[PDB]
Amino acid sequence: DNEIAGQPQALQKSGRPLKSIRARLKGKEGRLRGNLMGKRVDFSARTVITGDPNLSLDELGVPRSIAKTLTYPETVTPYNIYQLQELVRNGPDEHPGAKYIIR
Amino acid sequence: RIRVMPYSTFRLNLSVTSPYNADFDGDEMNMHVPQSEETRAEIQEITMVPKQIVSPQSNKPVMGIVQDTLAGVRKFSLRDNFLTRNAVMNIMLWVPDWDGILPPPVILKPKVLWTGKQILSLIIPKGINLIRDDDKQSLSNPTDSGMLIENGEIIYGVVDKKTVGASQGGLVHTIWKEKGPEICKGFFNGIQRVVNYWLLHNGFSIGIGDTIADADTMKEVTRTVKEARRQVAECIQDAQHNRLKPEPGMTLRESFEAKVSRILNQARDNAGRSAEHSLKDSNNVKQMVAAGSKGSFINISQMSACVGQQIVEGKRIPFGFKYRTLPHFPKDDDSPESRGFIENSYLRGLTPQEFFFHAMAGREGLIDTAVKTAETGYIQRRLVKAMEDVMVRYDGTVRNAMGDIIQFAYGE
Amino acid sequence: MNQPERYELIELMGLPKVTYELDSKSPNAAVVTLEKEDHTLANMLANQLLSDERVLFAGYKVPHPLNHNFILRVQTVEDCSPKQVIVDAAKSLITHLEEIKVNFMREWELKMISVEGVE
Amino acid sequence: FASRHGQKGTIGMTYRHEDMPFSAQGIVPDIIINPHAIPSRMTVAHLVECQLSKVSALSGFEGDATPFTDVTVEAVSKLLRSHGFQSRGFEVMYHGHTGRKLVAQVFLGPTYYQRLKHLVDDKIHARARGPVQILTRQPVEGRSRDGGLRFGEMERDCQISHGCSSVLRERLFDCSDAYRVIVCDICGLIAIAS
Amino acid sequence: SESVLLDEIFTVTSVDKQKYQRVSRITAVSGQNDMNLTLDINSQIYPLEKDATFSLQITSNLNSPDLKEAADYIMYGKVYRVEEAKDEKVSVYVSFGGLLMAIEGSHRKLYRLSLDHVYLLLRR
Amino acid sequence: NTPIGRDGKLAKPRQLHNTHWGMVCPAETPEGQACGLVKNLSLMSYVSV
Amino acid sequence: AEEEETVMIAMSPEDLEASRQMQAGYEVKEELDPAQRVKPAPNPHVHAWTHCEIHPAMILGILASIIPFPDHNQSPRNTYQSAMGKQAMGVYLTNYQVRMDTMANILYYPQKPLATTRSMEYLKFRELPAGQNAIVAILCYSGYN
Amino acid sequence: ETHITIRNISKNSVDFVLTNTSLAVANSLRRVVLAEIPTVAIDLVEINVNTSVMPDEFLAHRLGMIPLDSSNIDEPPPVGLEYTRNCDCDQYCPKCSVELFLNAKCTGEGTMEIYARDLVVSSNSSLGHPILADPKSRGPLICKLRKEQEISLRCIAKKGIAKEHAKWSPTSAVAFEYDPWNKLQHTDYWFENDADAEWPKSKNADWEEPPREGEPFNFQEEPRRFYMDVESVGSIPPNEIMVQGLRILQEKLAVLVRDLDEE
Amino acid sequence: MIIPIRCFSCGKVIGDKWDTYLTLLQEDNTEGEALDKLGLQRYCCRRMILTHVDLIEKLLCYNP
Ligand SMILES: [Mg+2]
Ligand SMILES: [Zn+2]
Ligand SMILES: [Zn+2]
Repeated sequence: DNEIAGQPQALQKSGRPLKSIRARLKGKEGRLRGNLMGKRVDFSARTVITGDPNLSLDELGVPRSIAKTLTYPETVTPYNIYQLQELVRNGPDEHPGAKYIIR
Repeated sequence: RIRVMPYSTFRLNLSVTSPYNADFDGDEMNMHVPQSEETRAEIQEITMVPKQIVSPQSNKPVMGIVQDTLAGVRKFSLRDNFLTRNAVMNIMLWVPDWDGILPPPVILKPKVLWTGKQILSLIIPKGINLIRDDDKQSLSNPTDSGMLIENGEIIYGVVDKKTVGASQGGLVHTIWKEKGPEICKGFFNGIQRVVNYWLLHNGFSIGIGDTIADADTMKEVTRTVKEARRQVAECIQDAQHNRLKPEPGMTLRESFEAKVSRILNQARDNAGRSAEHSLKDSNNVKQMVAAGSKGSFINISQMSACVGQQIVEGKRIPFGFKYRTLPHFPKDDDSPESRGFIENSYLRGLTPQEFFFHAMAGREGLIDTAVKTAETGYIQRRLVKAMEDVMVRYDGTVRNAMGDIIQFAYGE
Repeated sequence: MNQPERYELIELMGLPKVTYELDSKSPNAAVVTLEKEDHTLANMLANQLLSDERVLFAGYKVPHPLNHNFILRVQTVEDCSPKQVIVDAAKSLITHLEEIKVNFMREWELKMISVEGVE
Repeated sequence: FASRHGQKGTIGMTYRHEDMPFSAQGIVPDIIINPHAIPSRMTVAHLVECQLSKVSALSGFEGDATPFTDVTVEAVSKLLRSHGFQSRGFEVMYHGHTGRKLVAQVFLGPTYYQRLKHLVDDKIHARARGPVQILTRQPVEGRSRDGGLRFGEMERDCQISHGCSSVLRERLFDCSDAYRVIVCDICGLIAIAS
Repeated sequence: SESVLLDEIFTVTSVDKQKYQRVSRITAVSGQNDMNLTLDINSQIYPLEKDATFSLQITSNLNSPDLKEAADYIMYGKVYRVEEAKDEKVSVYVSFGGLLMAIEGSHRKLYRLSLDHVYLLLRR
Repeated sequence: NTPIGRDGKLAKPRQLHNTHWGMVCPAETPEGQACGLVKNLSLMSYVSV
Repeated sequence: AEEEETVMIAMSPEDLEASRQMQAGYEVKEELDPAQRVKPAPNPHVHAWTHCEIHPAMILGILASIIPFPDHNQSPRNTYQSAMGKQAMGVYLTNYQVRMDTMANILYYPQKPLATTRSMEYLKFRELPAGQNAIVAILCYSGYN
Repeated sequence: ETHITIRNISKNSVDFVLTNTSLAVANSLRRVVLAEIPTVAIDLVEINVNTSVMPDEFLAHRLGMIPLDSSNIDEPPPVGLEYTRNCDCDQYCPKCSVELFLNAKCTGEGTMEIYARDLVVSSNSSLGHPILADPKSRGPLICKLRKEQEISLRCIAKKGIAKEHAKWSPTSAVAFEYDPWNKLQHTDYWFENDADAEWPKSKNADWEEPPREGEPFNFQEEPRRFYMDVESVGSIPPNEIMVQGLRILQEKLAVLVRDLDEE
Repeated sequence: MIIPIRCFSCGKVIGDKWDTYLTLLQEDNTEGEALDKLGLQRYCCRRMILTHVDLIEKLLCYNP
């Protein structure tokens, strides 16, 4: 407890509290409400929205720029092998393509 | 469901904008892609724009036809609008699931004509009934007043927000809920596709003319405003002879302030009510309103009639400095001709000694909008952080984390 | 950055310009899908195609202002064809165009003389 | 883009010259805003400006827009038909596809819009197994290269409403910190695992 | 199956023409004061003035040729709602997708009721 | 600025005061948070050396 | 600001002239004015004034004095444009080409606001516009706007 | 019969009137002329030295829009080059793209003003040569210079249609107005106090009726008689455009027939 | 910087029509109306030479 209400100081560099362990826990500006409650995450993205009158309701226009960077693993079914392969042979720079192959 | 267009923004569906309480002011929205094939299932079978068109918050719909497709419906569900055989055809290519059969024409006279209701009632499911019965309505029509559908065909009145918006017994509500999302989900695709297509070639728009009240009928506006000065004159001076009086709630100075903000507020309505009651029914902005699409009676009266008086903390423009509203006025000037209260509209429109009063009333709902932006959020988390605990157990009862039971029903 | 290629507006990416395919439902009626050419050719075979008594329907509509194409449905009903109805139309057009292409090349030089010359 | 009246706008589409309502003069709108961004946001100035800009048509007289002057709508209007147009801004308009006149009359009239900053190609963002902090081992912040996003407390409280045990678990203990450890059965603590 | 349902002459006494461009509801009154009829009809193509006289018909078919040719105005719409009030009598309200109908007379006519749409026929 | 700041933060001064007229300072502050905490000098404003 | 309290300013010379005429009884003539800013006539008491405001349009922000027809909006809209205006785009300095500077945004083709206020000659605004004049047309057309 | 009735002409525009024809065809002609009408324009610059004030990026976009002569165009091999995309040669070759030069320097100390004149084609009387809309001037303005600010540019034009970039259409606008009074009421005029009283009659209004009556209005009537008015840029003579309009509009209808009678 | 060349809405060339424009509103005592003498009947583009700022004379004087 850098400052246990006693007037210690705990100055390490330029007379500034010494980052204690209790500081990280209940910051804020740290865990608790930043590393345990609301965590960033991955496989996501965002951008400006626009209108379109021509999509079904449950439809969402996804720009290729993003589609070319997501996923979305998907195990190899015996139903896919042929279909799924075409994707790889295509490339990760061609929409109908892929990135990474897991073994 | 993604897919997949070009250009770098998220295209999404207008009728879905209400749930995201956010326009296209250059807003951002986040996308989270699932991975495992077991979540892909959750957000498909439970959470779906379709199975989410009716929140239980209110057991009422949360999405509906809004904006241009709505303004369009009115201006097209009118029985003044016939369709040339020439299309029809063209517009039949949305539905999107078309019988293939071309609808039996309503007019076999010299030209073959289709009513605007006809081909509209096409994109509504088959076998949904409605008896809207609005205010004044008679054995007669009497004049496209009300609304009423049968075997998925309308026959009565005119479509507006009253019926294709999140209304109680709303048409949107009524096919949802009979027979579930889809063709339900298609409803928004049909009307929001048919009509947009109609409107494309019908054109619609507004200019100033739509804001400038009749010259003759504007004389009578300025008459009922200056004729409410006399109604203050008989108050500014008659309550200097102690002949008010006051009561209740008090006080005496306040029960004066009252009998004025009352006369000023009501006196305005007269000027605005007359300004509209004198505007051709076919006047843009007035029809945009009748539809429901955007804006209201108080938006028209303020644009073409007057504007003030503006307020602030529940009391017309406050004094200070000294005993005066501003340095272009005497002292003890408890008159509207000064204390927040404009006589003109955003057409002439506003006068200096007025312009400011307006801006400083404006900067109140301009911070009261700065709060609801945060506070509203704070109070939200409170509840959650005390109700996460509860949930409905397989026994038919809602219980605490610890099992401590809070309800014996599912909600009584 | 995600701007579709403009040249991919005037060049069929191995896409069959025209495609003729019946429907079902409707009976004796097919649907044509011209690609990378629309909003001009289409409007004609309509406000003109509907002029042939042989016709009973005249589709025509671009599905999305991003894809540069458009469909066309024709029903008829009952004897032929309707691949023949639209061609009888197209033919009636090219020939109706020259009607004016000639009047133009005829009346041009004709009101070119009144503004002096000479020769 | 936005005018000088707080008509924050964004581009929705880019129609080529033919499609746009070429009418009848016949010019073509450079941009076209929607009529529902008027009556509710009462911003009758945006209108006025356009009726007046126009009037620096067959004049070029730089039309002053001075905050409080005698200059009125009814004034500029007279100045309008003065050049052959409609004393109110309007004009008839021909559709780009068909040639049909539009039933309604369009309020067509110049104005200047401001090219706002923060463009799109600077605001798009996409993550997917990107770098991560060293101390917490979760995803970095905006910029860099180039993740991640952010899944608020607010946000999570909403899965729970629907009821997605698995989505929830996926977007917190997998799609960010996929970490496994081995625990002793008596005193539950990190072991000497291999 | 000749199922004519109307063969009576009417006349116009009032016409609106109430802030609608096309369409206009008119009024009949014929026979023994107790007839009266009222309907919306495109006033762009087939206007009608006072003392327009000339009968109308309805039926539901279909095959005839003369009837088809005769008249200069034809419509088509279901009925949906036919109640009875004030000395038996029947009042029928037929809709033509927007444009509305109203008649007041007892059995004979009555071959109607049936809602199987109608086809209205106007000859001048 | 307007130190402060850390002494509210509900209304006062934010709100526009009749007093401002002139050296206005019209209606030109930031959207939310620091509304009316920042202000701008009118065109005629003259500050006392 | 504290000197105001003891003073009594006027708005427009016209108001002062009307008050001077009344001091001896002079027609008002309110049946000749046409659509305009209906002032508060005539003049409540107040026998003589002390100062009169130069022009009510100098009562404006530096950035808000660039907005056509300010006194005519709903107010709330006025607050905007100014804050957003700063986020405009255009030429900021005739010598940007020489100044090495991080993040700079200029305009290929800037233009004079067409309908502009007589208060920019001073804001040197016509010389380095943020604007660009665009044949705009308010139409409900398609559904993308 | 007829079909066209011209009025005035000039050197940049062609006012006339269509007769026996349908609305569709009208519009479909408006469109044609505004888009798919082959033309030359420059669509690639290589910069060597440029110490002027216009950036390279800014020059490309500007050097582009400056119109060029096209005349015949659709008539190879010479006096007309086919799209550089579907060419019998490789990459870029003078057989399907016209080379242009720009070697502007500075010999003064006052101020330079380089116009469209200073460019140099090749001498293959294509053309070719840009244009000089200005009256006895030298062409549209390109860039200004002070001291030593020579720029050296290699420009080559290709063939393209408006569709591909507004840069190509040799057509300014078009000005049609079928039914100038209000026969077919294809429009509902907004009042505001009195209809035929607020809206101005048009110069082209004095060529018809049907005022008086109360006929009442007709309906068997289709829109015929269209008052167009084509204006060109000055890139290619004032129609030209029109003439070459249908030539590649008929051939656009044909494409169709041939893809349906062969099989 | 310098006239746009080609108006924004139409195609009407305006690169040519300025070296001549400026030599009237300050050299012939004709009005803003004088441009009408340059074939500017449309709005349109004619608000092009009019609403323009000569940002190069005042930029060109930074010589390296
Ligand atoms: Mg808002
Ligand atoms: Zn080549
Ligand atoms: Zn132009």
